Amino acid sequence: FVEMVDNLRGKSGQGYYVEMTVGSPPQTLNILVDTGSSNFAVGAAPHPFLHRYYQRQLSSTYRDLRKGVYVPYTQGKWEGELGTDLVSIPHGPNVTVRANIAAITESDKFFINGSNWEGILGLAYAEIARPDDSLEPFFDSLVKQTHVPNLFSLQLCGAEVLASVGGSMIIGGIDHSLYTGSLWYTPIRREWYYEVIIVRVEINGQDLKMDCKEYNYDKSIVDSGTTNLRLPKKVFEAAVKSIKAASSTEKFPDGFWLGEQLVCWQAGTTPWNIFPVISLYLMGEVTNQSFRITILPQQYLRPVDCYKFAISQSSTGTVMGAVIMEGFYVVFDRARKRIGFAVSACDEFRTAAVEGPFVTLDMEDCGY
Ligand SMILES: CN1C(=O)[C@@](c2ccc(OC(F)F)cc2)(c2ccc(F)c(C#CCCCF)c2)N=C1N
Repeated sequence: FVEMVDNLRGKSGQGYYVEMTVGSPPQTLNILVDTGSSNFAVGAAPHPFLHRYYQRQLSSTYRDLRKGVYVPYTQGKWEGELGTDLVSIPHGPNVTVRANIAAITESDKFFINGSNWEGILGLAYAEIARPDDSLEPFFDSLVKQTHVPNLFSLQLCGAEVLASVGGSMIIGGIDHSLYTGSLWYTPIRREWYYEVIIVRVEINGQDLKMDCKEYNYDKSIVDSGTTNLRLPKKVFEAAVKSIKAASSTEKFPDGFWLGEQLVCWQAGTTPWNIFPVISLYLMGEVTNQSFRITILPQQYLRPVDCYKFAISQSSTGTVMGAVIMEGFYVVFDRARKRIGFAVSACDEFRTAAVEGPFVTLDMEDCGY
C-alpha cells in the first residue's frame, strides 16, 4: 500500500480529495472522498466553481443508461444524467472498474468555490444511493469486478489562502505505518450510512451523564464529507456549556461558540491548555464493552493564528466529521461490518488517544 500513502489533498474546511481518471482516454479529476454518501457524482458541464469537468462526448467507453437523477438535499441540490464508464485511481490499486457515474449538468450550492475538486466519491452503501439502491456504488463495483478486499482506510491529517491538508486512502487494506498502538473496532449498526453507536461522552474526564439514546438521536455516523463534529441539540448545548466552563479564564463571543466567527491569537500563543479534551466512547464488538477516542482542541478548533469552533448543532444526529477523523487512522472494514480506530501517525502535554476496554452497560439500548 506504499503507493497509496499521501494520495489525498485538500484545503481546510473544503474536504479531502483523491485524483481519479474517468473514460478513455483518461480524464483526470479531483474527487471528494465522502463516506457520508453513496453516489459517484461528477461535474459534467461548465460551472463557475469548476475549472475542469467530465466530458462524456470525449470518452470512447462511456455508456448512457438513459435515465436522469435529481437530488434535492438540505444544503443544496444537483441534477444529472446516469451512465457508466471506466474509472481508475492513479495512486490507488492497479485496477480499472466500470462504474456508475452521475454526470452533473445543473447544481445549486453543491460545488465549493476554490476547493479544487470536481466530483464526489460516495463510499457509503447502496441504501442511500440516488435515485435508489439499485444504482451500485463505486466501492461495490470495485470489489465485485476486481480482487480488491472489501475494506478501505482513511488517514486524514490536519495542518493568505486556506491551509493545505493531506492524508491517505488505503484501498483494500490497512497500512500499519499509518498508526500506533491498537486498532479498536465499533460495529457498523446498519449498512446505509456508516452508522455507529456512541455510549457515553466526557469533556475533560467529566461525564455528560445523558441517556445514551441522546448521543445517537436519531443516528450517529462517520462522515469524511462533513468538516465538524456535529451533535444533536441537547448534546451540543451540554458540550458547549462544559467547554465554556473549562476555558472560562478567557472570554469569547457567542459567534465563536456558534461556529460562525473566528477567534485569533498572535502567532504561537494559542492557549491550548485552557481547552478541554473530548472523549467519545463507542460501542465495542462485545456487549457491555466500549472504547474511547479522545480528541484535543487541536482537532476541534479549525485553523482559518485564527480558529473557528468546529463543533456544531445537528438535527439529523451525531456526525463524526473530519475533525474527529483527523485524530485517527480509521478503518472501514465493510467485510466484517465494523469501523476501526487507532491513533494516527500524523502537543507537549496531550495526545489524541484510542483506549479500551471500558465496561458500560446496556449498549444496544443506546440505538436511537
Ligand atoms: C453531509 N454531506 C453532504 O451534504 C454531501 C453530499 C454528497 C452527495 C449528495 O448527493 C448524492 F446523491 F450524490 C448529497 C450530499 C456533500 C455535498 C456537497 C459538498 F460540497 C460536500 C462537501 C464538502 C467539503 C467539506 C467537508 F468535507 C458534501 N456529502 C456529505 N457527507
